[PDB]
Amino acid sequence: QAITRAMADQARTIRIPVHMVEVINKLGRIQRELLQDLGREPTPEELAKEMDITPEKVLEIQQYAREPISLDQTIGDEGDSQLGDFIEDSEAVVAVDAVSFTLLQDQLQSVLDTLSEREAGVVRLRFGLTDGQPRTLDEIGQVYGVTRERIRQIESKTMSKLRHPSRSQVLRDYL
Amino acid sequence: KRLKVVAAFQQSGNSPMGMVLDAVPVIPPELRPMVQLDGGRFATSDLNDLYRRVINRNNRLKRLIDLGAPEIIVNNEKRMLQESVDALFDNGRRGRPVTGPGNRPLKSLSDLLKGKQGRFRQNLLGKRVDYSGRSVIVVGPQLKLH
Amino acid sequence: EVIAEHPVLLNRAPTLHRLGIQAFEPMLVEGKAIQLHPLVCEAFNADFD
Amino acid sequence: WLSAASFQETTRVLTDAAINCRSDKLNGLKENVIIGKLIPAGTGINRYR
Amino acid sequence: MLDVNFFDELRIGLATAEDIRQWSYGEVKKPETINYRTLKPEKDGLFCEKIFGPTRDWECYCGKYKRVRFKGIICERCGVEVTRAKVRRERMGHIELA
Amino acid sequence: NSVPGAPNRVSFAKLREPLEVPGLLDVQTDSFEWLIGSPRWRESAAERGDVNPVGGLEEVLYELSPIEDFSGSMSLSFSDPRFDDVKAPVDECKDKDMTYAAPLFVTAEFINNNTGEIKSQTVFMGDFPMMTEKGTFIINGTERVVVSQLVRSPGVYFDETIDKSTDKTLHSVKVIPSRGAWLEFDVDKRDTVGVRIDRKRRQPVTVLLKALGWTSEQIVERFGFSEIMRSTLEKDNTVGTDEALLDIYRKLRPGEPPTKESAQTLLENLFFKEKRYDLARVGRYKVNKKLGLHVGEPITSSTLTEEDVVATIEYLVRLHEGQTTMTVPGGVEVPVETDDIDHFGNRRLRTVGELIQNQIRVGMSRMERVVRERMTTQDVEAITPQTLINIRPVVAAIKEFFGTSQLSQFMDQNNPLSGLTHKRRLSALGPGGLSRERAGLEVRDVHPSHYGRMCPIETPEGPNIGLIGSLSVYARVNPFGFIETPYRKVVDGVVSDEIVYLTADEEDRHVVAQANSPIDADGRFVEPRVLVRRKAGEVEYVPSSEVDYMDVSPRQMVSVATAMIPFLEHDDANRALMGANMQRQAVPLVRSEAPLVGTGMELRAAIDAGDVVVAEESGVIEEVSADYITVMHDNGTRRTYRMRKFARSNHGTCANQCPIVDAGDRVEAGQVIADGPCTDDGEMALGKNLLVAIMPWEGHNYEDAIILSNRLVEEDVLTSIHIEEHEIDARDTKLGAEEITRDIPNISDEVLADLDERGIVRIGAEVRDGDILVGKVTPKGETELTPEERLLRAIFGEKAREVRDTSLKVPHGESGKVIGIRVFSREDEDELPAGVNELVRVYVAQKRKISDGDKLAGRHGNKGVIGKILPVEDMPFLADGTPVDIILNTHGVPRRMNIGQILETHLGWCAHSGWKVDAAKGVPDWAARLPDELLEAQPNAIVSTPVFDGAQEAELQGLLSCTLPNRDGDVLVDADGKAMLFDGRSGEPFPYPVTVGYMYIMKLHHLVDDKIHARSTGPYSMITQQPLGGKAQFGGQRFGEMECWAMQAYGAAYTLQELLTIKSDDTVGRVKVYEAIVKGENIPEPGIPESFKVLLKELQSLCLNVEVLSS
DNA sequence: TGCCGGAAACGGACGCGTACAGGCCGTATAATGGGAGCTGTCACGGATGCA
DNA sequence: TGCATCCGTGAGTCGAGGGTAATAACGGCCTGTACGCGTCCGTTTCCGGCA
Ligand SMILES: [Mg+2]
Ligand SMILES: [Zn+2]
Repeated sequence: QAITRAMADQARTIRIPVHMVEVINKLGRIQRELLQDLGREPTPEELAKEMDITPEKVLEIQQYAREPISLDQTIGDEGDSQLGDFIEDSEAVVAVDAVSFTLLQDQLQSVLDTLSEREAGVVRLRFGLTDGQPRTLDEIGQVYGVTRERIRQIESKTMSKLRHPSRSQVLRDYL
Repeated sequence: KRLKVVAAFQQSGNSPMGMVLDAVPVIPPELRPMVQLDGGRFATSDLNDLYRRVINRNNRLKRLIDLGAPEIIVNNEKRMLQESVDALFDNGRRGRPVTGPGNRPLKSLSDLLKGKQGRFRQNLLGKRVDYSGRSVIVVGPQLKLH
Repeated sequence: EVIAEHPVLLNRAPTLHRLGIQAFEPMLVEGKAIQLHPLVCEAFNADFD
Repeated sequence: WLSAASFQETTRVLTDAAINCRSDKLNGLKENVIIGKLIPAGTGINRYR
Repeated sequence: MLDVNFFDELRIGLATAEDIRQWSYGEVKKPETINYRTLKPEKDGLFCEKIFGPTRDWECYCGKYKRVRFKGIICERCGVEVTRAKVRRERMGHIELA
Repeated sequence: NSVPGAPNRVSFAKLREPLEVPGLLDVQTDSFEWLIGSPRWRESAAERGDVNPVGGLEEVLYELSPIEDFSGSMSLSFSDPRFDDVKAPVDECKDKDMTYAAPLFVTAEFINNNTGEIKSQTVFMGDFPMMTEKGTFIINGTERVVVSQLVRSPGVYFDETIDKSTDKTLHSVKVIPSRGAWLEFDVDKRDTVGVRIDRKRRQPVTVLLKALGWTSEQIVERFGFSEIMRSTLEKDNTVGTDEALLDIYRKLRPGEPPTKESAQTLLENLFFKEKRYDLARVGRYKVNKKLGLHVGEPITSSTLTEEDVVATIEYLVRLHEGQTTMTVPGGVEVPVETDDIDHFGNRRLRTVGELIQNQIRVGMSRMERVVRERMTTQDVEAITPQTLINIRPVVAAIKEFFGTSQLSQFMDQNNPLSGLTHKRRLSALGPGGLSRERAGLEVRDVHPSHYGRMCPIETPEGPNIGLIGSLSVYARVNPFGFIETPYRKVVDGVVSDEIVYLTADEEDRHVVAQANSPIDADGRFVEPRVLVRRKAGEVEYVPSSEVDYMDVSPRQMVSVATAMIPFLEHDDANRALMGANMQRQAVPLVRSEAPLVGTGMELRAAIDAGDVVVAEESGVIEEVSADYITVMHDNGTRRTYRMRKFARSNHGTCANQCPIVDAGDRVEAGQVIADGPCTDDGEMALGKNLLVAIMPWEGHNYEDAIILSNRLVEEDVLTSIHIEEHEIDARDTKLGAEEITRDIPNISDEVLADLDERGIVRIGAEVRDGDILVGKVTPKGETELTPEERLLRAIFGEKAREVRDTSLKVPHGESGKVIGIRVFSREDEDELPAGVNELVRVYVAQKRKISDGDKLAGRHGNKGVIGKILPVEDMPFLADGTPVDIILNTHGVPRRMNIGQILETHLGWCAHSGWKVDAAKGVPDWAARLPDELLEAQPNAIVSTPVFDGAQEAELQGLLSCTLPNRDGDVLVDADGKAMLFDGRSGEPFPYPVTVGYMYIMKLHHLVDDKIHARSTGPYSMITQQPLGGKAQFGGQRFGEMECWAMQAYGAAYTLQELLTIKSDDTVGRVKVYEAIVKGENIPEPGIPESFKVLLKELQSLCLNVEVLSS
């Protein structure tokens, strides 16, 4: 009991629950016995029938049972290169979209400045441009000493204005 | 030969007590990444296995100690921990190198520095560069020298 | 226009000595082969095989 | 110690440089390349830089 | 520490237990690496967020703080310092050998 | 001849050959058939050794069964291996990615000892992979070939060394077994013969003999002349068999309390029980031959024996004494001499049969272990062999051998020659073989025993020089694994026609003649003194009476690929090596015309390569088309052959198969019925025939640069078809399921024009770099968006589009049409890997022209890239206006020692023009030995000069003398072989004659489009932040240590800082420099490298306190 | 036509009743010291153990 | 003191390349985690009248 429990708990780099590893071994035993007494590799539906679970559960168990690889095995025919140097770091900066976003911010600041101070302020507060948190109509009305209906009217007229081609012909290619 | 290291220890404000280890440090996870490839396949960095062995043997030693175990078992577990730490710091330095699946020896911290595949000669002195190219070459007898 | 007057470097493995790296002025050409001046082949230890 | 470690016998160099509490000066030529600062040769010296 | 690239020396010395436990932000005491199902780092494991920082930029473990406004604060429930995700590259841990 | 549809290729061969070239795929086919137990191999072995015809599987099962418990109260046995029909055909397997296999069935018998009960059951061993008609394996769809391995045969090996200090010889011996321990009996600086066992040097032979049970009187009686051994007896200082066994135990087994019964059985277990010490049948045969124990006994009992050990010790002592012959008591006399490892009498060839047999054995060992383990735990009388046996270890061993093993190589197929030469390949490196780092210069040599068994020319020229070789044309493999070579035995100077196969030992024992020995057309030698190879490889002149063997034919020492080189005997060895290695990389063109001048090893090589359809049974062609041929047999039945139209080879080359017969022709069984990739009318064709000039032209053909006429581009003389495939799998995900559909997020309708309704592109729709091939979308999930993105989305009214776009885009630098789309699905019940719901393959083919930078090469290793493709007008042309096609350089011919190209050029011009020897007054003296129907030849006729017996220089001069005019009265090529060329650029004739002719050149697989690469900013590595490498990803060039040294030596600092900081590793520097370049600002100052930060963290993690200090 | 000013669903916080995920505990005839794979480089320097 | 033994280190350069051996299995319980309709804030149409 102790040896089986410890082996199940610390056998893999990715820890697996005791019941899950138990059913994994049960499925492996069932598959081996079926192959031995059938002569043909059985189908997941047949495995599900014999083990009395669902085929999607069988597929999930099979996906879970897989163990990872090492980033330092010589993948090539000769030994001069590991596996980790062939893997792209997706979390890095594209180094192009960064400058694209910077110039998009510059163009947005320009197109905002083409409007007047009131509209620029209300839209910036509404969409959270100068600050991370986007303010709501009630907050804008409280700041500017007017009602949320007036704020909504200003927002609607500004949104209508910004959709003109004179103000969208520069922002079209940024999406 | 002895006085070399003796004077080396004496002249500084260094203490030889640090030569024995009481708290093993853990390398930051990003330098030993656990990346998921396409299709859900994972791939360890081969240091996680050594760290797991260290942690498991330390915890088992703690459990044996506070449970109360015979000196034979306690000493065996202590030797286990010692050998695991030795393998983590330098695999294959003493005894059979610790190997994973496929009879491939594991890579230790000192293996990240030794040889041509080490950090120094592989990434500190020569690196892959950007704004570069590569192609076959032909003769340009109509060109000028510059 | 943007390439005119912009030196580039050529490298050949192995870089036996100092003259294994040299700087030239590029010119656009058709094909996909880096045309090389015949007089630097001795310095680069490069034949066209 | 950095140059010797990057050169050869890195384990033996480190285990005795650490014991001696050796402190590098980053005045050579390999150390500047390793740490990304300008080398003290050619256009890297204070006379021209 | 900040690495402004103004250096004059690089001293290597024999580290001690106090130095190691001062470097370490926390102690790892469980040999888990990743959760098999949710694919999130386990608590106190070899990839513990509480010790080594957050995997996602400005996002704690339980999601109680998910924006730049909560910067430099510690999640009282999860225990993850809400900061940049690159921090997982510079924090170290230590193991207290029995 | 001997081929019914063989084109009439007139030959220059002087002497007839008695033996034809054997089946070039025999080394694979016969080996695998011996493994199986096929009736063909069974009847062959019955013809040549019917004493015990046993297959590999039969041998494994016999040496395994019976399996007993510790108590020995119950047993299990295996018997009668038997195969089943293949589960799927070859083409279906290759298409649906299965493995070409067949079920395995065995008859397991379970026997009880105490009670007595037999249980016979039919057990399915596993799906055994099978070897096809061409000797190749198919694993997961792709075609693989397992190369034969060169390993030293187990046995005894004696050697002598010089101590260089006292200057006395120190003999030794290594009894190296397979699956066992080592033991050496050396001779020291003193006179104490050491018995180092398992690398534990002590304990002279007296103690070993006493442990074996030999008393001192017996030792002295058996060894009386041995002064060294009598001295060791005097200074033995150990008396008693039990005392010697005690010493043995304390020495070989430290840390174990010795007993008087454990030691008595330890030696027997270590060297006499077959469980732990089993030198193979080859080892037993080698030991028996070396010592001469049994001369007629059938080989069995593969374990060592005390008589063998004492014979080895006596052999060592007599060799040290300096004797010449030895007689074991009860055995025949045998000469005593040192043994060489590089001799091919000791380097056995472990072929595919033995390799797969070894893997089968190591799997069945695990299976038997599991059987024994579960055989005790499970209750008696309640078990059956089906419950006993576990076949998973066996099938896993087979699979893990076929995949992930460097002896199971990806079968390269650039041409049928490449495939054929990848078969018959002998590789010395592999599991159980020497590695490159341990490969000393001694093994990378052509030992004089390689003549006729391995090509001294063909071998890789890189770091693997000498470790990889190929079988000779006439070579044959012994059942033990030695390489035989046929010979014609000569008796009292009468060269008989009987062919006897000899190995290295027999060849060294006897005296061999020379292939081109001047026989008298009756059996005798015209001259008593003939060339002879002696035992030590010595070459001497010997009277004809002592000669007792002769080579079957010239060019026996050479391999196929090198035998395809005309005028080989005039070339050097390095350039012949280069030409042989670079004949296998030629790409298949779209026409593939036959070469003008060649050897006789093109038809046989092509038809034996398996890439040419050949009618198995004679008949008349009923229906012929571009897709199939129906041959109407002589008796009622018909048969249809399916051609392979534009099938992708493993290396991206066309594999077309065009029929070469009409609707009324009659074909005899064995005639070529359809061409292959690199074939013409049945024989081989790796290139085209091109007019050649040897003048240096304006520096464009400078230093192995090649000039081409634009006619090749215009008429597609050198134009290859390349097929690339793309694979994308729509798979299950945690957040949902990916689907293949037209609806791709944040995309326009312009790029969707070429996409059909279901997502994939149309068949025949051309594609360009950056297009969409398969439209796949992945559930993106919940992610916070930037406020600017929110503002833009609100402005433009576009929705969130919560799925991410990951579509199969054709990579950078590809074009061409789309041939076919093979799409798999889960709903139509196809065998897909778990987690994959949709798979689709797109085949893209491009018609690559010839262009500058492409690699061209002749058959003599005169390689060179294409410097410049001139127009037709500005190329030198002959007097009649025909322009030359290629322009080589004259400086490259002499210093490379390859005038074979010049001779080939002259002979090619003679063949193209046509000649007629004017025998008006007798046959001219220079053509006295010329064969008939060669004095006159039609224009554009083909000739065949063999390898080592071909056209002579005098005959070439005579042929060039008569060069009958093209259309008018004009002999464009003079007697010397040159011509008057006119400069097509200036106009004036060239002041001196220039050599011209028709050389045969081939287009190599080193195209420019596969090599050109560039990078500005791409993906980056994970641990370090440096860019990736290779053309597969984007990747950047490697700025190595030598380049850094050159950068430093240039007095340069800022360029080095740039290339090392803001181009590779500065994470917050690359974005800043890109922004500065885009905006037009100055380049900012760099920062410290992330790689250096990683190194600092690693050092801190190694318990090394590293602190960077400011002041 | 567009705008104004609310009005209609589509979505963040939930007690609740239920699903299951995972973990712990405990099994009674008897069984009581490993498989195991290796050992085809060559020169150099140096440390150690023993005659 | 000399001698042998042993250990450890370094022994090229550029593409082509990406997925694995080995078995008691259930009851009882238990606490935790989750998560599926409903009414609230809030945002995209609604439609009644209208300028
Ligand atoms: Mg070259
Ligand atoms: Zn939290």
